[PDB]
Amino acid sequence: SPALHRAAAHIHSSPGRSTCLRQTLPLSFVFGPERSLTQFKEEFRRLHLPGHVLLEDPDSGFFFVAAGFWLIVRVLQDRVEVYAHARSLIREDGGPGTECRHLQQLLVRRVGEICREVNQRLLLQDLHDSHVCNSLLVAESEEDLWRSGYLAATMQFVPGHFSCDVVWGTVIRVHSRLKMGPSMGVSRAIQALRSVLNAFSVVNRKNMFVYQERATKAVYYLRLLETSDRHIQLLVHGVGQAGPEITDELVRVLCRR
Repeated sequence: SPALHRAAAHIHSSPGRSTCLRQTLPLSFVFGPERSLTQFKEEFRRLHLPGHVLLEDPDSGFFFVAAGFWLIVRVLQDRVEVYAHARSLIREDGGPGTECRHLQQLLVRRVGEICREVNQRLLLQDLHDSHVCNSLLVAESEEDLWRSGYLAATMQFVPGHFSCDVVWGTVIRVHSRLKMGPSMGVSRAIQALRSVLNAFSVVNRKNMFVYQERATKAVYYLRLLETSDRHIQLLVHGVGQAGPEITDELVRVLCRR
């Protein structure tokens, strides 16, 4: 720990050195470190890179990279500092220069991904607790707009930053009795889905279902669009690949319906 502190002090005291590359990636904090300090510690102790082992010193909390050149990441309340030291950080002709550049790019990408994952997890937790879908979790459509501290993230991040891609998709051809439901030009599949899953329907997000997994603890969202022949075309957007809880149970329920 004293050696790591001395190395960090030496790196920070020599800006612009060709043998050092220091970058800072601020995260999109929402509730500050009150609910993120444990999350920040977990990310520091878990988020790593292939080809190396990240060891966190219990004395100071600084993370060091070991083979499985020095690279350290500081875990503060609201600031992240990366200190890199090498014999030659600009020698790309077989030296560690190109490797250091690639490592810095990968670290920046990982920091962005970690911030996005933290935002998505916060949005999912808020949706589970309050049954409300935030603007960051899903872009407000025209229909959603017509049907309608933590402000730091909203003021610093545009909508869609915490949005999650469609984890899975499904296409089922509706029968000849579901071309148009009670509404003219609109199938009854939406009405059937609403009747089936009103217990997990988002008030602020129409045709959206949020339900945390019993084991995987994955609360994803559903988007069933009338794509033509008013068939069924649904996309389940979650943090990751959902398990059997949402893979086939919903499909079987809709089939029975």
